[PDB]
Amino acid sequence: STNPPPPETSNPNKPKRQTNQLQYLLRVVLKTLWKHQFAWPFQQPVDAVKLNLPDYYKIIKTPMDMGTIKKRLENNYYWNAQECIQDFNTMFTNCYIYNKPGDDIVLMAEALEKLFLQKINELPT
Ligand SMILES: Cc1noc(N)c1-c1ccccc1
Repeated sequence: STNPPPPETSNPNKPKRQTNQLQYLLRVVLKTLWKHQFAWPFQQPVDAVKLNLPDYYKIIKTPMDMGTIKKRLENNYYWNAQECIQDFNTMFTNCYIYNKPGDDIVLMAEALEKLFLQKINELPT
């Protein structure tokens, strides 16, 4: 089954913004999570062809991944931290929707989500 086009990482109709919190989400939150041993499945859009998940995009209609989020942050695509946080949460939720409790990929998402929540608990002012 085909992959859809990946989510946009720029949008000229959308206003950009740089905030201390968005800087921090890239420099600290994203870039540290990225180095985690369980980060690799989330560093690019789900390749449903390669992974032999032909029903992935029949189920997941708002795909998200850290590769896309990283590019969005580097673009200053977001208006605020909450928009970016929402993308992280979409990424985790997608994983829990498509997969089942106890699955290896779910254990990976669960661990990353905990680390993510740990790091966004306190943001710059
Ligand atoms: C990401 C993701 N979301 O659902 C999966 N099965 C995966 C995945 C699982 C194993 C390797 C790579 C990706």
